[PDB]
Amino acid sequence: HMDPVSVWGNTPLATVDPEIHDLIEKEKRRQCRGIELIASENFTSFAVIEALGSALTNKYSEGMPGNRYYGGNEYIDQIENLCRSRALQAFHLDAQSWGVNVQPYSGSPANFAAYTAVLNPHDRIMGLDLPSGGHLTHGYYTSGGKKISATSIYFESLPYKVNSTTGYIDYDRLEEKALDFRPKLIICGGSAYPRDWDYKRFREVADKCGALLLCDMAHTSGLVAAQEVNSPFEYCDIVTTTTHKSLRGPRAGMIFYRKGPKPENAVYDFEDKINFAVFPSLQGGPHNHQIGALAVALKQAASPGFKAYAKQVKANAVALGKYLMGKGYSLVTGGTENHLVLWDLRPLGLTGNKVEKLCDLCNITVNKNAVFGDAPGGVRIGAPAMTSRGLVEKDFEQIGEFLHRAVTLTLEIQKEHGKLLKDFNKGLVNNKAIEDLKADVEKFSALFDMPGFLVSEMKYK
Amino acid sequence: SHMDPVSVWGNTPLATVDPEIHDLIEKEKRRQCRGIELIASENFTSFAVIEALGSALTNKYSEGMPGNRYYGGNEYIDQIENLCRSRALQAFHLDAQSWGVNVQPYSGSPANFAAYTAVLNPHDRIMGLDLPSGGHLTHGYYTSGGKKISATSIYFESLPYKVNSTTGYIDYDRLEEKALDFRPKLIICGGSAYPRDWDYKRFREVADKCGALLLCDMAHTSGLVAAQEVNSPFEYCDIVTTTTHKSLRGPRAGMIFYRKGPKPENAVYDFEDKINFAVFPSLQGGPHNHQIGALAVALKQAASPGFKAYAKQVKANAVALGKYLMGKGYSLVTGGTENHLVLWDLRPLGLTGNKVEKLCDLCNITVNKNAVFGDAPGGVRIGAPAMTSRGLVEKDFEQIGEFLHRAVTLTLEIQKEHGKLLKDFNKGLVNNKAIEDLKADVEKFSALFDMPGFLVSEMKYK
Amino acid sequence: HMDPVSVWGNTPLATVDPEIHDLIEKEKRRQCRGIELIASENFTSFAVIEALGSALTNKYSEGMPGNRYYGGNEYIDQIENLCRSRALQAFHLDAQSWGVNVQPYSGSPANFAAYTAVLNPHDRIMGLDLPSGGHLTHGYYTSGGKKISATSIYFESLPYKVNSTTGYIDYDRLEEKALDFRPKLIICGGSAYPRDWDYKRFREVADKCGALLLCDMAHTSGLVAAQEVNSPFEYCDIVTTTTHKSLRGPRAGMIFYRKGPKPENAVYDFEDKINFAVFPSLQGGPHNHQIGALAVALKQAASPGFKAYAKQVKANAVALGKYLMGKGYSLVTGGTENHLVLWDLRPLGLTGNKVEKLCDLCNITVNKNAVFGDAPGGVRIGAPAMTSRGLVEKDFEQIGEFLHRAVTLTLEIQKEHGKLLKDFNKGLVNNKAIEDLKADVEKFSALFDMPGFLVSEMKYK
Amino acid sequence: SHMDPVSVWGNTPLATVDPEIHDLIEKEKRRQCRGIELIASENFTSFAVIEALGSALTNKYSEGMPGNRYYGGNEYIDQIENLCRSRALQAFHLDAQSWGVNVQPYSGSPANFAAYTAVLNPHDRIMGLDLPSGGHLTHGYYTSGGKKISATSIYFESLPYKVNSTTGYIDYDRLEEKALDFRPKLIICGGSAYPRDWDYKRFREVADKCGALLLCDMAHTSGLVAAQEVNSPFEYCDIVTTTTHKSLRGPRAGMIFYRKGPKPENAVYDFEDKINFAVFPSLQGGPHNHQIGALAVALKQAASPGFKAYAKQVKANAVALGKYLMGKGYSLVTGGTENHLVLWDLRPLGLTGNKVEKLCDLCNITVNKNAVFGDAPGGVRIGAPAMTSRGLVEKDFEQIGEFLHRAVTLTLEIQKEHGKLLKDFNKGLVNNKAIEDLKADVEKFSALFDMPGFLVSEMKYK
Repeated sequence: HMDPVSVWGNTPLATVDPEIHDLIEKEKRRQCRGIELIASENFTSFAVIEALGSALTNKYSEGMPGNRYYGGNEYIDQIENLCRSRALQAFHLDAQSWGVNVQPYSGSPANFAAYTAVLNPHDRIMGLDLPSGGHLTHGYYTSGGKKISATSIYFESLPYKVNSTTGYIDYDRLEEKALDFRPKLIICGGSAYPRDWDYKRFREVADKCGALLLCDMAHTSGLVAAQEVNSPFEYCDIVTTTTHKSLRGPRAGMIFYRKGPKPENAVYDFEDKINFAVFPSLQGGPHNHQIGALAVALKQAASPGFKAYAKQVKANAVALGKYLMGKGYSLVTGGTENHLVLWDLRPLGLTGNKVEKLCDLCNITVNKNAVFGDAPGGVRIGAPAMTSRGLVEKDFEQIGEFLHRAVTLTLEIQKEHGKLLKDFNKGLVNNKAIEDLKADVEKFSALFDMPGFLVSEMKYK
Repeated sequence: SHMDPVSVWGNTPLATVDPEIHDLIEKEKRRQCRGIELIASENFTSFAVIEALGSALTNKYSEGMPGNRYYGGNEYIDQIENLCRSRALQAFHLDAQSWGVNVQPYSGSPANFAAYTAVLNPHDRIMGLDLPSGGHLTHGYYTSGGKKISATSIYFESLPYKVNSTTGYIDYDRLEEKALDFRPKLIICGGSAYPRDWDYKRFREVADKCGALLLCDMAHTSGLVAAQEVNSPFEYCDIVTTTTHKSLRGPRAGMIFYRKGPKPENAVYDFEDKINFAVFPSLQGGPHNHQIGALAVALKQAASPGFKAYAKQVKANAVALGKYLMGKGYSLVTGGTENHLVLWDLRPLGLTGNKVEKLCDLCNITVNKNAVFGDAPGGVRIGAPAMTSRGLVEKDFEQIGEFLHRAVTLTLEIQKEHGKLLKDFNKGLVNNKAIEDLKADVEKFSALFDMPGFLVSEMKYK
Repeated sequence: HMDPVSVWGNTPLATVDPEIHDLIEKEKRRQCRGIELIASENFTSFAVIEALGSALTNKYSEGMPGNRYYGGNEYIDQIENLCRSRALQAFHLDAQSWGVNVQPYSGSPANFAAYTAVLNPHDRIMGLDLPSGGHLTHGYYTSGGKKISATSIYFESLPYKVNSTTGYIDYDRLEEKALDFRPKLIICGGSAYPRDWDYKRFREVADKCGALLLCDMAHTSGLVAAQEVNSPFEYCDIVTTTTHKSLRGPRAGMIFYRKGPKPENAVYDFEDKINFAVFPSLQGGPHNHQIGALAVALKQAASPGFKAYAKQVKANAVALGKYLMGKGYSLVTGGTENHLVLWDLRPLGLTGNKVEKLCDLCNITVNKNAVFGDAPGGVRIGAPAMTSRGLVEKDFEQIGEFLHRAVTLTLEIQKEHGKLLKDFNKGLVNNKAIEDLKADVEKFSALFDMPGFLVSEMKYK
Repeated sequence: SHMDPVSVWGNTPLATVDPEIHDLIEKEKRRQCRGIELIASENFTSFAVIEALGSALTNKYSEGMPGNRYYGGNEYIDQIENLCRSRALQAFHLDAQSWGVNVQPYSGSPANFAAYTAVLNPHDRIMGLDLPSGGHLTHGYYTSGGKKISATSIYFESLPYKVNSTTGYIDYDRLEEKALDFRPKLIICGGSAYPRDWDYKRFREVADKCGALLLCDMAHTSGLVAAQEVNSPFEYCDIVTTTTHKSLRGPRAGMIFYRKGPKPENAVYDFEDKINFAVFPSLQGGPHNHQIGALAVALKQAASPGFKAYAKQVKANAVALGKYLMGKGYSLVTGGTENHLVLWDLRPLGLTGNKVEKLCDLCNITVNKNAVFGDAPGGVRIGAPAMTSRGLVEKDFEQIGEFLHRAVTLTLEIQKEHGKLLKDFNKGLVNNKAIEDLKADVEKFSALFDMPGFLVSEMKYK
């Protein structure tokens, strides 16, 4: 006999699957009882979560609004059309000049779909080098020639780099490399670059060598929506993005593309190629709950409160970096123009691994990161998540104080036990000074609110 | 200006933050329970799955996998993913020493493409079931004009195999002959609109004869596989991929199963590391951890005795439906079904699937037009999973058969009165009292059954 | 001190390099003291040899007439232009409808240059299967998927086959495969097919699936020039050829291509692509001595004597095959329409290797060859070379008698020593019956003239 | 009709069978000895080479190689090819245990492409000397507009390296940097218009640093390499390819040298089988055995003491020529030469190579325009091999320098009188008594020297 629908299908998670329910409750507590400084993370709204967890997951709607493969899409079409128009509005795009596809499962599929749309297999691509702050999906191969990224497997990638002494993108070397290599596509945007991007200069390079210009704005898209950084839309042909980082939405991807007349009576040709690449070439039915949740996030992204948030994210990153530099610490480029700071630890004789591990033991989550394109010598620290919990400059200065204490302990351990990781680990065991800072972190962390769920009804307090 | 308080933007419910979207979801909830949903690639998943899907797990970015993450804070995500992996093996009765699984694919299409990336080089040869024969886009597709449509046919070299044009069964002899000529590195089995079970043993003999890897995409039947109601692809295939929302009744997600341990030179399987590396770092970023959580929930449900009875009932409902249709004189491809769907050939009626799909759509009966016998699409594909999840049994699917009978009867009457051109046919859809009577009988029939995933008593629109 | 020009540069070979001179003299004797039945071999004229061995080898002339990269080409241009116009005339082509490039080093580079001209890497190609009588450059991969031919390495090949019971090309299976595989290019022509080609049917297939149609006529080009077989030019877009087989010229290649209006006011687009593929994409400076020698061969190919020769080649192959069949032997397709016969030995319980080896010991040169597309079960026998020495039907009937004797001995050895090759070899050692037939072969062979050199002044007699 | 007797079509000499072609060859023979031939990729080979080239060896089709032929009758072809191979190793002082060679490439361009096919997969990365910097098409070439011109850039992925734009020497630091960025699987050295020796040791350090194979195309200097007059590529390269008709003075043919034996894991080199298989069956058919015979002859000549003195003289002549030009105020790229050629930069004169090439061509002085400093071509390339083969020594090349001096002096005068547009420049070439006087002085100078390959006393046209 089948289970009644009420038994299997309407009973809440806490009863159907206590194991998973309990783990989710623990992850909820982890998220609000520490200091989350991963620049690729945020805390989204309950409203987004409610649309994400909804009956929209049940609808399979291959195709797009007005050109579907089956019926019953009267409401899924409206949700997607709303999501698309809200996406153009969030980034201040004229609909006759820009279109957007909101079906990519995530930012990385969005990139590969864009490539598939406008390139043939083995076409040449250039993107920011991983040690310089770029992303895997912009191309990555090892010194041994092992192709790591699919972008480097199915296309021919060549990375460009930051200047090794200033940490800024070396635009002259960019242009020289693009004239030698002749990429069909240049990617800009990155994961760990602490400055704004000169899209105008990327456009001059792309025109000089004949390339398409794509910006992957996954990391700064929220700042782009609030017009707090340079807009890639002013100079790029295509803009891709993940939607959960500084944009504060669900996990999802978008591809924006130029429409209308080119600046021969020529018109852009991207719309149909982009749509076709997403479906039917790469994806099946879109994840409609993601599209609903995204539409919610894009409306929230259009509000004066979100512009104030993006402003605060920048101000918090600046205040944290100033606090660190005021303690003698070295930031790559000596500051920031966006949501993150990149902390160079080689002046301290430390590696990013050591600091990341010790911070993680105090519930301060950062990530080790390569520096000046040259074990990784730094850590990357992001302001979006904690700003979303309402922290302002004074709070980030206190975060800077916790980081200051954390690196001081990391140096105390390295001096007492050794410079090799095997040595360093010896000092983490039952370290009373780590325990103290972990307590101070948790106390501080628990003084702020938390979007996405009510701290008052969580299982673990 | 100042920042919104967290309570305002971050804790306020959807109905207040975004009434527009809230209202559209409420309307979609009503649409899902006011009609008869017969799309074979759709199901209604559980509220428990949905609760895990809509959770703070969305906030955690955990590039890598348990034990080899790129950053910390992963203590609970690792446990959830490990549980998802172990429950995936349990649900399909797999020995952890012989099988591994990766649960990070965003969906079934990325699961396929990551599997290809793992075991093939660009332009390696692939064979899969032809689309007119019931196959899927991600198994390879190019048009008679030579346009490469599927990315699988863009980055690899595909060649389809077909069903026998008279019996509708997979032509295993032509499959073997094509494979020996083309020499694929990878043969794919599994499909979208095939109404019979698969002879994996025979696929394995072909693969071994031509030196190919053998992958099954069980997206459509994976629920029936978990319940051991259809043949197991795992008995013969190197790799098995799946989507998790169709007959498996889970969230939107994908998995890749791969063999491990000794090959039956003392050589052992080499899939595990290649598969994992292809999913990440090669193709994806951080996994969608809320999907992994929701999938872990669905996989525990799929291991329950109730789910096994559900799978039996899906098959029984599809059989009882096909038998009711053939009792009315209708033609099914292969004359029946061994799985969750029936493929109805309308060409003997002088109809196209489009016309039947449109009139059904107007009575809130959702089917999809579909090519038949590999040869405008001349059929409709009808699936049993979703309505079986609302508790319908054989008698209910016979009444569904009667609604389909009435629907196609009206379709013929319209075609006869107005003509075969769609412009003509449309005329018979306007103020049609017999469509209204069917629409009403459908909605009344539909409202007799429960609905998983949300509470009907709380719906905005009843 | 440098050698005087007279010493190193004008002294004849016999004095500069006695080793090589002596070996060439031995090869000359080998060529006229046996029976040469390799269908891919001929004996060219002394006139061709004189142009081949000439000061034309010294001129490097990259480009083509009227569009060269350096000076001094006043006479090389005239030679090449003459070679091209003589090539169109030899095959009865209108210059407004056909062009030809005569720079390919050989037939195989001619094929790859044609492919490069009209295909992109990994485009699909179909050609006659090697076991069915096709050529390596039409595509070849092993059962294990090892890509053997460059055509199968840089493009995607799929072979079509002869009917396994009739030995004729299976045109229905050809069309079905072309509709499944959708090649961009279909190749016709082959190495060991004993019948004419239905180019009209290949054209219907290519049109139905949208492919270009190329004929590689290397083997029958001489018969094509004499209009003794079907002309590929009537239905193919491109025709390639080697120039030394039945055409009786030097070692070289040619690519013919359609010009002018298509049968949208559309015109063919092959000329510039073909020329560019040959140079600068693939070759350097052409081998001008080859082009001079080829022009000589093409004039000879246009003469009534050459038409009589091509007629005689066919009549000799027919007479030889009739003689063999009259002894109970089995030919694939039961006869021939061209220069060769394909002898099926499986009815005798023999392999082609065994017969080839024993014939080679009697100075009868054939080659083992696969049969009905299914160790190779047959031998391929060609009439061009011995016909060029003036042999007619009665002489080829006597060749058939020598072959009859040779296979009889091969069966006597297989019966006395065993069916395995290790066994069979035991019977070749100091076999008096082989010795006798070798003497009869040589006596017969030495009764006929020899083009290319004067038998009367050769070193070895 | 009947067949022509063998005596008529087959034994009659060319002058009777084809008077047209016979006459054109006689005219080309005269052209070759009535002027000054300064094309660096041309030579005059020996009558012995020509005798072997024009022989019955053309008739033998011998697919495969000695010891592994596809059919019989190969007893003497095998011996000739083995001798050609052993003499190829002897001429370049190679130990048969450390080096093998394949002598079947139809020419140097097929030798290169077969080598690539042997050691690379389609689309593997290759680096070679940029064409404006003195490189060759087969080392990779694509235009600023992105059009892939060389097949090497069509089937593989190429990236050129360049000379230093101010010194004209290979920029080894940028080479290393580009190689570490691009990560080629194959780095090519050797070139067409580079006037200095190559630092193979440095190429080897770069190759080792980036994990590349290292191939030298010594087509231009192979004669000087045989005579140990320039650096040996064999000391540092995995593979060495060459054409055989330039400084080596042989027939038109190609060879591929490859390392064998232990790598300096007890691993050994793996090139031999791959190279052979790439030449045949992969890319070519039967070898051109008359070329192999003629090449065996040239390789015995290249091992003679006279050939070593010839190579010394080529270098001395090119030096004496460049010194004479620079003494007249002219500019050479790098200020001199270490090999067989000089690269004359005409941009300081306000001239293009085209104008100088055309006026020289009108005085029966054959040079070729050529790009310079990697930046209309602003130079001419002048080679010493061919005229050195006619016995010219330093004094003769100084007189050639004087003819070039007079030629470019006239070129400037024409440009000054008529203008810089080629339409203008052409006007000064008509009934020019000073061009005639130079043409006459050139032909008179030219007729003082012998000519290899044929007898001047037998020429149709004296």
